[PDB]
Formats: sequence, structure tokens, C-alpha cells
Amino acid sequence: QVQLQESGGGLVQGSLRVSCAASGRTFTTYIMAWFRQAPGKEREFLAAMDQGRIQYYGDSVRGRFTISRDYAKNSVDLQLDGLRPEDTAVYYCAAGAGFWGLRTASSYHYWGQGTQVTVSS
Amino acid sequence: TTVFTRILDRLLDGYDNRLRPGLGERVTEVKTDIFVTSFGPVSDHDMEYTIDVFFRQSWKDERLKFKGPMTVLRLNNLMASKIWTPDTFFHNGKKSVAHNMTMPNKLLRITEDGTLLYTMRLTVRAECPMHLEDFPMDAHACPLKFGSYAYTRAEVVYEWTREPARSVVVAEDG
Amino acid sequence: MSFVKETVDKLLKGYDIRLRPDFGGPPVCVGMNIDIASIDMVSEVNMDYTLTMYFQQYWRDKRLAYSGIPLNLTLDNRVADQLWVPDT
Ligand SMILES: *[C@@H]1O[C@H](CO)[C@@H](O[C@@H]2O[C@H](CO)[C@@H](O[C@@H]3O[C@H](CO)[C@@H](O)[C@H](O)[C@@H]3O)[C@H](O)[C@H]2NC(C)=O)[C@H](O)[C@H]1NC(C)=O
Repeated sequence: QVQLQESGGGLVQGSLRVSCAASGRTFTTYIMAWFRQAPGKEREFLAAMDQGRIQYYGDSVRGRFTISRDYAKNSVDLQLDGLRPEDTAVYYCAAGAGFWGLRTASSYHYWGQGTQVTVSS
Repeated sequence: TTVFTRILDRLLDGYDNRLRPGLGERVTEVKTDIFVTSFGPVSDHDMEYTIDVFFRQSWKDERLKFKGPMTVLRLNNLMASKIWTPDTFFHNGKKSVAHNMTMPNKLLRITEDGTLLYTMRLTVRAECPMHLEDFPMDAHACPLKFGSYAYTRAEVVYEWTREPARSVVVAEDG
Repeated sequence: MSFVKETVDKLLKGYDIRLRPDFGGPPVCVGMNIDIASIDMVSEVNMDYTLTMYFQQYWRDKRLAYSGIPLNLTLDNRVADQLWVPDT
């Protein structure tokens, strides 16, 4: 089976880092991305990184969140900076070749459990 | 008449093509778009594909401002090679061709306000990595990536002339 | 911008491409970097492999030192024809 574990904090007053480790398959040639889902059932694209190390970001989090990939470890990391109370949501790690996509969740075949993030002021 | 040749001769006076426009005081903004005349064959043996494109960029160079009855100025290729143009290259290109038959297939227009429009006809072979797990039921997303070779994000930034969806137009027969 | 222009003109003017940096002094130390874009085609018939790469070379040249401009002067590529580069 292919699994995408997530690691990182869940509470912050802040700066945070959420890592994603993939097991069961090598995603060197696949596109690895992060998605966000706030309460209300709407999934939002955040960032994606390609085999060519090219970083795509969503407008809402451009310049705030940074995406990187460790191809040797087959993992993808997202550094979150400038958090706000409205950023509370569940963050999902995704992988898969982006067909008709690169900004749509339908183009990704692999997803992880997700990690909760809350910010209090 | 004499006005054309005079303006042409006097544009390059003191022009240094080794320096980009607005060097050290702003970021050179390049508006780019593409007309794909034909999406060439896709060679899954080589994991590559050919594409024929009218690739046209545009930017602003206040060093090349001028005044005259004419609002548009066409530059011959000898003079077009004497000024700064973006060093755009294709990241996933393998062996691209700039067409030269019968004369270099490129054009350079200058507006009186210093806006340069630079059009080229290219045939680009580009890498298309493929996941052939589901062959022959598989589908792929072949990329075409380009950008400046030498100038970083803080010096040259590329943008699409129109909305990004409408800035890459594929011909109906192409 | 004219300050950068005159600085560049000073650097290139009176520059001898034939002489390496520290031509009579110690040897010039050249560092190298490679970014492998792709290894395309490994042939067992022809005994070769195709390799696309970004090949970078770094070296000190006191003749091209400049001051008063805090930025790194990335220049038009044609200036490579005017400067000394290694015979790598
Ligand atoms: C012009 O070029 C110089 C030299 O390439 C640039 O300076 C350098 O800046 C980079 C990025 O900040 C440094 O890389 C890093 O090393 C530090 C070491 O502590 C590390 O903490 C960083 O995470 C990063 O890996 C590089 O070492 C540094 N080299 C120097 C100062 O000799 C400079 O930024 C360029 N731009 C300008 C405007 O000068």
C-alpha cells in the first residue's frame, strides 16, 4: 500500500513546518502538493512542486508558505510563516501526475490523513 | 525618406546592450504569449515531443524612445541583434530550432514610447516524462517551461500578455 | 544606470583576454558546479550516454573587481566573448 504520513504541530499562538513522508512508491517523477480545507467543505490549493523543482503557489498564500522536496527521502515539506487566525484548517498532502490539473484535487490520486492546524489570538 | 534613416541611426547612440532596461532601479517586466501552429509528433520512445510556436515577448526600454510622424519602427535583424532582448530559454528543451529560411524568422517592433515587441518562430523539441503504468490506457501532461537563463527573479520577471488561459492559443488545424 | 555603464566600460577597457587572472602569480583556482537537467539516452550499442546539464565555473579575477555597486552584475551573454574563461 502507498501511504503519505504527515508530521507537524497543531497549535500555535507564529511559524510552523509541516512535513510529509511518502512510503510504498517513489514519487521522484510525480508532482507533490499541499491542499487546505477549512470548515465548510471546500478544498483549497496551496503549493505544488514538480520533478523540475518548479514551485507553484496559490494566490492566497503566495510569498508566505514555502514548499520544498527531498527526493532522496521521497518527502515534501511546507514551511508556514505569517500564520493568522483564519488559517486554521486541515492540511492534506497529495501526490500524482497533474492531468487536467496542477491546481485541482481531481488530478491527484494519492492523499494522506491530514493534519489539523489552529491559531489563537 | 531621411527621417527614417536618421531615427534608425540615432537610436543606438550611447546604447549599451550589455545592460538590461532599468538595471539597478526597476525589474524588467516581460509580457509573453505563444501561438502553437502545430503540436508536433510525440515520441514516447524518446519521451519527447515537437512543437512549432510563434513565440512573442514584449517589454519596455526607455533608452530606445524616439519621436516622429511614425508610431511604429521596424528593426532589421542586424540592428535587432545590437540591442538587449530577453535571454529566454526552454527549461525542458532538448534541441530547439530558430527558423532562418529565407531570412531570420523574427521581427522586432518599437513604439514611440519605447515599448519593444519581439516575435520569433521556433520549433522546440521538449522532454515529456511519461508514467507508462497504464499503457495503452495511460494519459500524460507534457510540459513546456521557459524563462530567463541569466536574470533572477529580482531582475527579470515574465508574465502573460492576457489571461493565462488565453495567452497560449493552439491553431485549429495544429 | 549610467554609473553601472561607465563602471563596465572601465572594467572591459584595457582588458587583455589572452592573459589569465594572476598571469605571473599563483595559479587561478576554478570551482565547478553541475546541475543535471536530464540523462536522456543510455546506449548499450554505442557505448555512450547523453547528458544535459547546467555547467557553472567560478573563478576570481582581480582585473574585473568593481566597487560602489552593491549588486551582482549579470551581463549580456555576449560579454563572455570579451573575458578570459578557462579552457575546460
Ligand atoms: C551576490 O552574490 C553573492 C555571492 O554569491 C551573494 O552572497 C551570498 O548570499 C547567499 C544567500 O544569502 C549565501 O548562501 C547561504 O549561505 C549562508 C551561510 O551562513 C546560509 O546561512 C544560507 O542559508 C545560504 O545557504 C552565500 O553564502 C553568500 N556568500 C557570500 C556573502 O560570500 C549575494 O547575496 C548576491 N547578491 C548581492 C546583491 O550581492
